[PDB]
Amino acid sequence: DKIPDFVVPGKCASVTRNKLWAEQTPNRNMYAGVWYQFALTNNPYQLIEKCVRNEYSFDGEQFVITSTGIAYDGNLLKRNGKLYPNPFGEPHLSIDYEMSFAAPLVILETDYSNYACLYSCIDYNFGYHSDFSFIFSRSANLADKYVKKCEAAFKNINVDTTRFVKTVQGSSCPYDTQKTV
Amino acid sequence: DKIPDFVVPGKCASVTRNKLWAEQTPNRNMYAGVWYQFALTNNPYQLIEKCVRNEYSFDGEQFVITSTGIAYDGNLLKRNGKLYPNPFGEPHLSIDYEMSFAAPLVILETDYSNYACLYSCIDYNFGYHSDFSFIFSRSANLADKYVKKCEAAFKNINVDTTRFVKTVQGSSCPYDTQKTV
Ligand code: NA
Ligand code: NA
Ligand code: NA
Repeated sequence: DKIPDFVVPGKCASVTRNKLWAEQTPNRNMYAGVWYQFALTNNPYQLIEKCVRNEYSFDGEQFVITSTGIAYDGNLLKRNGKLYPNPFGEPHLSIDYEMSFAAPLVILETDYSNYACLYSCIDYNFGYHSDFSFIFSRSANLADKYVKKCEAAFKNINVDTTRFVKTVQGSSCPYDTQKTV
Repeated sequence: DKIPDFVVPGKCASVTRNKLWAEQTPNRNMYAGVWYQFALTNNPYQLIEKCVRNEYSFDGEQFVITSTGIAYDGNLLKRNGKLYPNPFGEPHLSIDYEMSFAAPLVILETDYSNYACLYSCIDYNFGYHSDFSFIFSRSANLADKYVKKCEAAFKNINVDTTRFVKTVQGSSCPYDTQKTV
């Protein structure tokens, strides 16, 4: 196997989900709003290549999401998504998008006002797993102080942080147009 | 570049899904039952290797599912699942399991009493798709005339049917203990 670097030996790491869920739930509300995708690990499901801007609305229990940016063809693209508690009572969320599936999503760490470090992990039946990570920011850019928080977080459950690829963001993005869909 | 049989170049074939909710929809409502996995194509997610027995019960708009059988480690395993309409209102279903994800799913064909042919496909952004196919029976056995039905249905959407592997079923299975969970 020369590929891919999102399939990884062993089973999905233990991340102390109950603890995160206990800490994050009373603040769930401050997770609402706009998050920009600062960086992610290799992801075969992402259709929005650049200017990735995620609009989160909260209904008191689940989130609805509008994701926008420029697709791989250079065109504007909008994808609807949802973020809600596991439908089986596990201490984590499901993130679900159209023309896609639903995956576990854990927030390893967030301050709500600057950054969030996201983790999705799926176990196979042959003793491997594949995971998918994200660094979210409230700005088109993220301070080194915060990038360093997610780095430690991802090192802490042995996600290889060299796997992160920076997302195009900043003044060249049509955020203003993205807002209107 | 050793490539799994279930990762295939190209996009997910188009099934007219709207046509499948017309055909493959029963005269009268089926509220409860059990199917046995007769055969499937290679699947890295399926944790139950042998004796796969799928009991469903209907509530509201989702089938509650209990999957049991023998795991790859030789031990009995039970898995809880849910089946509901795609939440973004795509003309297909989500099949969702505890400790895994929710995948899209279509019933390619069935007669409600003998067999059912099921299909799940998803598109990747790097020019591949993964699909996963199932033949179900209401008993361990299945007449070859129904197997031929599923084969044609799968061949008709360009699934190499030489990918199917028969699942161990029969009196060697501890169905009874499986029933107790
Ligand atoms: Na990845
Ligand atoms: Na923001
Ligand atoms: Na009902």
